[PDB]
Amino acid sequence: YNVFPRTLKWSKMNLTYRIVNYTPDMTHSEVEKAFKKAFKVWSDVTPLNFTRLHDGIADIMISFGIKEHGDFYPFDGPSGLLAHAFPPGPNYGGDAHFDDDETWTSSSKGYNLFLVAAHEFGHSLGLDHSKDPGALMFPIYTYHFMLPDDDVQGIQSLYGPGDED
Amino acid sequence: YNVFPRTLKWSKMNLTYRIVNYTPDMTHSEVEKAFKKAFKVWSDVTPLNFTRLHDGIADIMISFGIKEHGDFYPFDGPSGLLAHAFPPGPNYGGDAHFDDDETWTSSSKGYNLFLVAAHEFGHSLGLDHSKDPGALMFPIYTYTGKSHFMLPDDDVQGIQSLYGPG
Ligand SMILES: C[C@]1(CS(=O)(=O)N2CCN(c3ncc(OCc4cccc(C#N)c4)cn3)CC2)NC(=O)NC1=O
Ligand SMILES: C[C@]1(CS(=O)(=O)N2CCN(c3ncc(OCc4cccc(C#N)c4)cn3)CC2)NC(=O)NC1=O
Ligand SMILES: [Ca+2]
Ligand SMILES: [Ca+2]
Ligand SMILES: [Ca+2]
Ligand SMILES: [Ca+2]
Ligand code: NA
Ligand code: NA
Ligand SMILES: [Zn+2]
Ligand SMILES: [Zn+2]
Ligand SMILES: [Zn+2]
Ligand SMILES: [Zn+2]
Repeated sequence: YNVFPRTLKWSKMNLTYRIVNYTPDMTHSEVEKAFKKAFKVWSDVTPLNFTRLHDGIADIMISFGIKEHGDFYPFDGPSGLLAHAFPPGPNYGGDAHFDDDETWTSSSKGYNLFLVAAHEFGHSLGLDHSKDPGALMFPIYTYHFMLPDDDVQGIQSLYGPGDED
Repeated sequence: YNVFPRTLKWSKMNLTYRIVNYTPDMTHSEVEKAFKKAFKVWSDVTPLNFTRLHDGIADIMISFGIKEHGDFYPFDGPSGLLAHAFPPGPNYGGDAHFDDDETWTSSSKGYNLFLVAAHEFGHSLGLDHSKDPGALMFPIYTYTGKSHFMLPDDDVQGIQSLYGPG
């Protein structure tokens, strides 16, 4: 027999993601670079591996959308809600949605897609919010990034450290 | 930091369920009898007790639906996904949804409701799938053709590992 796991997490270390569509604000390359970097934040401190799928069903389906876009968490136009992601699980579990009424950037302007995506993928992997004000998972946006210690401690609690050197 | 915490077992032994609606395929009496029996499988070998509520909120809300039916885990028409249930917890936790594009039966012409429900309630109580090929929680539907169902030992051991014996 098997009882359900203690915590919500992926039962496998090899995870796929798919960029379903793209924002007007950045090139395909810029969007791809930002998400690859944001996944690397987490894979660097765990045994998790992330591979991009161009089509088909991936574990973490990424999309840009506005207002009602197919779930119980409609977006709200510019500012306010920037994005959201669902905890590990089947179907919409793990998926990350970005509000395309925001201006997404690879820089300090608008909202940095990398930074917001890194926070989102924290959710996709099983982290909720932190009370550590320096944490990536501290639910307030601010802008060489290094994953703060609270976030490392949190993610490793779920997946272990993987290779430590 | 915080993780998403998972209620590994119900912290109370007395649980409620509500049959929110009913399949076209069986009488109300047949459906009530199937679910009652499905709960009895688990209460027979633990201290868990199940009470039926007719109105309002219950721990385990039972409903029949098709396609997209309120949780964004849509059903898929005849065959394939037959049903699903949520692990223990508040709100959706414990609830069991049955795809009414399936033919549900008291006997063998379609999917036996009692059998699938017993599996579902295993999930509602905190059991994942077993690798024991004879287990109720082994994820392939089979039908013995026997009037009596005996909960396989693997499932007994599993459920007892959370709630203990009766
Ligand atoms: C519900 C909501 C609202 S939301 O859509 O408004 N939301 C998303 C993005 N989020 C955020 N993103 C990046 C952050 O990094 C902080 C940081 C740490 C260290 C260095 C640097 C640097 N340099 C930055 C922090 N918080 C703010 C909250 N959506 C959701 O997914 N969570 C939610 O709270
Ligand atoms: C995801 C899915 C798919 S599903 O909807 O297709 N699914 C439900 C039902 N399930 C099943 N139900 C009854 C069983 O009893 C076995 C048994 C043992 C001993 C004697 C007799 C006898 N007589 C029977 C076995 N497996 C098969 C898988 N949904 C879900 O809740 N789990 C899932 O795998
Ligand atoms: Ca997913
Ligand atoms: Ca917004
Ligand atoms: Ca419930
Ligand atoms: Ca089906
Ligand atoms: Na935009
Ligand atoms: Na039916
Ligand atoms: Zn969404
Ligand atoms: Zn967040
Ligand atoms: Zn459902
Ligand atoms: Zn199952």
